[PDB]
Amino acid sequence: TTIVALKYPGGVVMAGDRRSTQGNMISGRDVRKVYITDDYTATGIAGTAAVAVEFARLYAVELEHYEKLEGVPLTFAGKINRLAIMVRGNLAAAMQGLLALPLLAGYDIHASDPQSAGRIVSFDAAGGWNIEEEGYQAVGSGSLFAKSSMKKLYSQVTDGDSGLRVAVEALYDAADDDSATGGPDLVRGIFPTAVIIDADGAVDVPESRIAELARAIIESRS
Amino acid sequence: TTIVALKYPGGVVMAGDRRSTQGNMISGRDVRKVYITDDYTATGIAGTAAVAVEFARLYAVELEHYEKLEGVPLTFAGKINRLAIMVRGNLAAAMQGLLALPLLAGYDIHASDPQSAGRIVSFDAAGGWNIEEEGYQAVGSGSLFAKSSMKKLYSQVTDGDSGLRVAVEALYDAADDDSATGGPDLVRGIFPTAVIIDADGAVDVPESRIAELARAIIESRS
Amino acid sequence: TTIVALKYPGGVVMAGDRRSTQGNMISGRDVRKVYITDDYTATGIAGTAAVAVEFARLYAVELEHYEKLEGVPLTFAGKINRLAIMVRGNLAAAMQGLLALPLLAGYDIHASDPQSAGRIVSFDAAGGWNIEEEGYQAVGSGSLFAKSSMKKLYSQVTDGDSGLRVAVEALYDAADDDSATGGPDLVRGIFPTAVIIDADGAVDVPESRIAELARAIIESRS
Amino acid sequence: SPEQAMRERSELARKGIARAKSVVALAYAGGVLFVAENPSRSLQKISELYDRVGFAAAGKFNEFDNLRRGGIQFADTRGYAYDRRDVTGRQLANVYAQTLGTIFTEQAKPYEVELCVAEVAHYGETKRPELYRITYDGSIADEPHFVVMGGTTEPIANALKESYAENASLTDALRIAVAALRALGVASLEVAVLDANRPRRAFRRITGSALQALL
Amino acid sequence: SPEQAMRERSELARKGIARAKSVVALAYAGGVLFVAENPSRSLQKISELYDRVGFAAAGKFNEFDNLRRGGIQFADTRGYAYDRRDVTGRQLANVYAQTLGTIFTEQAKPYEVELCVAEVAHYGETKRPELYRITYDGSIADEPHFVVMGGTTEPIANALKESYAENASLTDALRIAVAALRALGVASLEVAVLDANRPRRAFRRITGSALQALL
Amino acid sequence: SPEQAMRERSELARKGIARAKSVVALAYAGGVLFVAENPSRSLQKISELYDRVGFAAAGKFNEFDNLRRGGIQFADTRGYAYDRRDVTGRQLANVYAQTLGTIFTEQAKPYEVELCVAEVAHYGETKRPELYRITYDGSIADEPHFVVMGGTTEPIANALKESYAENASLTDALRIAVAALRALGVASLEVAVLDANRPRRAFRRITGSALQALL
Amino acid sequence: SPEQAMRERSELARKGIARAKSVVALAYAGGVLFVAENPSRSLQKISELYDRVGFAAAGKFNEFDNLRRGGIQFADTRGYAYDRRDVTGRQLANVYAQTLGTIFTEQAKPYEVELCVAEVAHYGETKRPELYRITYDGSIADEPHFVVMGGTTEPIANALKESYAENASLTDALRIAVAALRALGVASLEVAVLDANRPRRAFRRITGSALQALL
Amino acid sequence: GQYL
Amino acid sequence: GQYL
Amino acid sequence: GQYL
Amino acid sequence: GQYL
Repeated sequence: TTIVALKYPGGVVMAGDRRSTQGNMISGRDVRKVYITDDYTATGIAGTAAVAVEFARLYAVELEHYEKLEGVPLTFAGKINRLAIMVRGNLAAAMQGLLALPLLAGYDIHASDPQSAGRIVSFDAAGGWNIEEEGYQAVGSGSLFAKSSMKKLYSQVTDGDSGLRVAVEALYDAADDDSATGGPDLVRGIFPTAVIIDADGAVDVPESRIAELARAIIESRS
Repeated sequence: TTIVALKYPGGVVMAGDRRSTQGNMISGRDVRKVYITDDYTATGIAGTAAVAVEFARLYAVELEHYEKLEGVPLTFAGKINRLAIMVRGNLAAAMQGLLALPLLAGYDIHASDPQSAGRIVSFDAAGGWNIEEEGYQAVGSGSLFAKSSMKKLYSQVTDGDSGLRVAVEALYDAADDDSATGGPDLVRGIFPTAVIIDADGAVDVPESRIAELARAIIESRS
Repeated sequence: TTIVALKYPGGVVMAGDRRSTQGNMISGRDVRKVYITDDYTATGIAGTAAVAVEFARLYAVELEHYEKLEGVPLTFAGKINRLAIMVRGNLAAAMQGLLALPLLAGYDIHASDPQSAGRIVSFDAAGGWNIEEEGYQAVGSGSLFAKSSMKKLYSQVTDGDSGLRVAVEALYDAADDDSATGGPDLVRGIFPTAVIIDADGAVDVPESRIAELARAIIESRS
Repeated sequence: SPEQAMRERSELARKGIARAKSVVALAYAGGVLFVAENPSRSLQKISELYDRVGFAAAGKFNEFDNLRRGGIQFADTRGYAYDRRDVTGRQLANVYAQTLGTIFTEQAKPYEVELCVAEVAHYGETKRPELYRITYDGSIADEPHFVVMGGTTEPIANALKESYAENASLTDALRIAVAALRALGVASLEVAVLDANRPRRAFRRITGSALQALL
Repeated sequence: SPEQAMRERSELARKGIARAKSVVALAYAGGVLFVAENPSRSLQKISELYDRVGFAAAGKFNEFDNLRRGGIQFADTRGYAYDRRDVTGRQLANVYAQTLGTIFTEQAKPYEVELCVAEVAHYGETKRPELYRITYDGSIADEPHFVVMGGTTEPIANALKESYAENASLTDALRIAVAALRALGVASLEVAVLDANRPRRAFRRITGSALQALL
Repeated sequence: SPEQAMRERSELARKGIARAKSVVALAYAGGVLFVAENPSRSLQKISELYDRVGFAAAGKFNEFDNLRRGGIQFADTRGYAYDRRDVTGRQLANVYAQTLGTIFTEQAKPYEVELCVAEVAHYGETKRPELYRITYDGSIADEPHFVVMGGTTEPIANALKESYAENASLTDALRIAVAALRALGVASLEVAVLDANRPRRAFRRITGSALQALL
Repeated sequence: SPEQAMRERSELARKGIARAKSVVALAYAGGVLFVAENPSRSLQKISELYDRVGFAAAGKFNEFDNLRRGGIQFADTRGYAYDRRDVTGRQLANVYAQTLGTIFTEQAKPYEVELCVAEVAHYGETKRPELYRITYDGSIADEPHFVVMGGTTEPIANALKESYAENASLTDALRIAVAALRALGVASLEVAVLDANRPRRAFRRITGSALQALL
Repeated sequence: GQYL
Repeated sequence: GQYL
Repeated sequence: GQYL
Repeated sequence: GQYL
């Protein structure tokens, strides 16, 4: 598994691969690991599949619940805190092997400068969190290859689309050097999933765009 | 043990063998492992015999109980969820050896296209579930041989009957390569059991049809 | 990690580095480890990052809570006691590896002589505390190198600014001889953080001053 | 006597219901429209309950507000246990009535409240809006066109009886509802819709400048 | 005095039973037929209890509805502990009566309800339908042919007394039951059967177009 | 009768509120100003509640003091769970009202108290000061300019009505408030502000020599 | 009526307070002086509460004695949690009043007691002695010079009003206090001081031969 | 209310 | 109070 | 008493 | 009722 997230001027993008394994055995060719938890935050989760999907679901429920009770969404700080508390709560089971790590991307509507209202937040197994400020983050078995790819490719990011292409490429290199991360399957037509958040909220990138970017990368490397 | 399930245009079919062992010793020659939990779902369970029969019974009770209280069956999604929660509940005992894995076949009456309203759902020991979309699934010690058989035989599936024959054949190959799975006993006249679900509900395939299909396969291989 | 604190005539100064590691891997280049818990006390915490930030936050809350209920801050003695009780409470988790040690700097407004109202207090994992009287203290993996540096440099301390320079230098030597402590990063422009407390309260030293002192030290050693 | 006491309780409840701001809810082309006479800017008498289920009330604010919270509570837990599309306006309407009846019988003072639970169809589906009115005793009534709650309900109910038109647009239904409610000023109006066209969360408030432009 | 209070309670219960919609249940060739006068489309007075055991009631909806739920509850647990064919209409009829009596003696207000529990034979077996009527106090009566509950029971009971015929088909028993009930329109009728011919679950509602065709 | 008892309770509460020192709170350029007539040096009727939320009260000291403590309690826990900027004057104003109503209904004696919760904007932001008045029953009122609590409120409220000026400086608003309060001496005055210009904790007492110089 | 009952309770409490031995506490140069008219040698009406906080009482011995114990209890735990110099006469004076009010409202008989809590400054510091009087209802009063409790307080209070002198020595303040108390014999006198000059524990009894020599 |  |  |  |  591998989930990358990077800020671009005016927004944030978050992409994730599709494979799920048991040991050396490829068990799922089309899992979706990036959820839209709310109109301004998307959440990726690496790790145990059960714990992951459960985290995502329950967190979305809680954000929206407070929103319905108080008539206003939490600030990005409150959201960060609740996610952190959930993660800290799973620590006992994470030592027993059921570890799940979330990467949280959001667009702060209350930030001062709109061009840098993008937000990326990373968590460890012990619930501590860190607001990333070098422009990108990743999680999962391929995270190191993905980060080392984005470090070089990141000067190319200038808008929503270039940022999306850089995301897809980083995923391609993760998969290229790690076997637990699936690359674009040209045969079955299964590509990474992506979410874009900007001033207007969060939308899923439609599959065709990711397909074209992936084919461009693959032809570039041949 | 081995239980296969495959969609065909307009419905779903689910078949299971009859043997039950203790170590190398053949202890039951006529166990029934596929139940009709309700008018549109059948459930197979591999694993510890006690835990299996109990799961099936209790799940059927719960589906029908909610149906009597609310005056309408759950959606296929709710059913999937309850089964998943039961499975997650048995996890502690599954680590102690009492593992039971269910494979759930259903016919969604609310789906848009009737020709693809068939549904197959698979579970792991940790309660996570997955909606199968490559057309077939299996569970048990012979599951790998059964799946590798259906991958090749599946282009022949065009209706209810051809789908039934493919099911029986997949079982035959499971038994052919694994000793814990019983094949058709021509001497005692004991054949796999099968359930067919389509727009009109779930019915048990009468034994004679399975007998003829099995004899056709056996003569084909000689 | 390394956090030094030293009294100067008329006040106290407390500085801390910025690195945070996981094993040999540098994970945070700009963590802030010295907090202003109240108008007359700053608190540094070495050790597990989660437990550290939590300690600081909760202690600040408690000081201010009693202040709001009773209409007057605790004496420096009461503050020392509450911090000690928190530290004693984390002992079970500290044996399990989640150890966090605080170093508490304060300016006693009620002391008799203003020129020596500065206060430095150190704690062990078992909640016992000690009021330092040789003029300086440190905590963290680099603490021994920092103390052995300040022992020699401390006769130079005559005011707020010279005391600040001595603090920064002690940090520089800690980092120079230990790899878990980060030195001034001239490339990224990240310098230690510092807090100064005197008769007028606690203020954060603005970054520029620390930058100039660090550059002076670095040029002195070349 | 006990019967006399019960009659007195009913009269007291009726009086409480009578001295209150009036609310109306009516079906229109895009779903259901709530229009309440509300001067405050913080205190509200119209609320989202679930994805497609809305709620309006009239009476004593703390109590109707309390029911609001209880109703929100039940739906979320139920959805988590089974699913979002399983919670229906009918189940919620039922829960309030039973609770109200039991509560009244065992409590000291009856809730001087009148409730209206509204439901519309999901996205991409066709179904008529459903309005239920729950009264203070536990009685529940199925309304085909509109509900009027609180204050003097006769003149508003009659004006709506003459002006109502099925499949009226949002602006026409707003004019009809404000007109029959008068039987007012741009300020102190609480207006929200259950817009059947929204993908998931159907409830949507209509406030400020847009509302002024509409009116 | 206590005796006077008891008499007053009985009178109150009688009044409550009297002001209610009438329900009839009668034996016919294929099992048992429930025909109730019910205007609402959501609120029901006839219900499945177990595989072959049905239930009709008349009085206060929340209470009779509550008994409905309690009865459903007891049967499922009992079946799980022993088996489906062990739960009988008799055991259920008994439970309600005891509960009602104890509840009335210790509670504040008596349940203004009248119950009818019905049972038919299993698949491929011959046995006469059994009807039991449980009244508000706990009394239980074994009926051979038909039960009439709620409202004015005399005229309906007499009309049925003249029109009843054992082994009447489904259509004839429906005509007899609607006719004696009138002593109506296609709308607002709640009709269900305990069809003895079904393999397991005998209860089956008869609604809409099919019902219209039958009538 | 119960209604008569309720009327008596209301009268008693009114009497309790009437025989008390008067407090005023008014908006001025730098935030909100509390000026209370208070002879004691230890017992206070004005208090910080949270970073930007202040509190004044009039009535029975032990009770209003007790509410003071309850309010302090709720805010800290809420902030720790979510954050400091999430606690608002509105939420606190609401909690007191609900608590007061429930408490009065279930307790023996009603709290002879009158509350005013005040809020200003955060640092570097623009927003109008908000004043809420919560009365003994649970009623809550949104005030745009000033609140007067305890004693005879009419003359003070009218004098403020003539003298009030939006965006008055601190000294002018102090003169207006003391003048309308007289409708006094440097001693026995409790004066505090919610200074919107402070970075975090806005509440700040104005006592002694500085106050004397100002006046 | 309840109001009448409350008046009766107040009268009863007043009577209880009136029929009791008189105690006086007054400030003098070295701290505070307690002089009580006490015949018994075992039962005492003056007590140490904390390092610099003393306590005198008048009324019913078991109750005032019980408060004595409660007050001792609170201070030790508080000191252990925070520190000795954090417990002040003010906090203790406050606790008794709140407890008394709540206790009276919920109990059967009001405590026929009158309390005086005294505090002096610590060693090597300058501050005026503080006297607080807490009455049976919960009222608390700040006294600058002297407190008189129990019996007929008017003549003693007036005699002290004429004879009091700030910074009177220990012998003069003793003469003034015994003289105004007479408005007696060496026997049956309970005399103690809060000597501000002691390093830690300020309370100190003056009994026997030394007292005789002084008088 | 809600008789049934 | 606060009827609405 | 103690009105405030 | 139901005497027996």
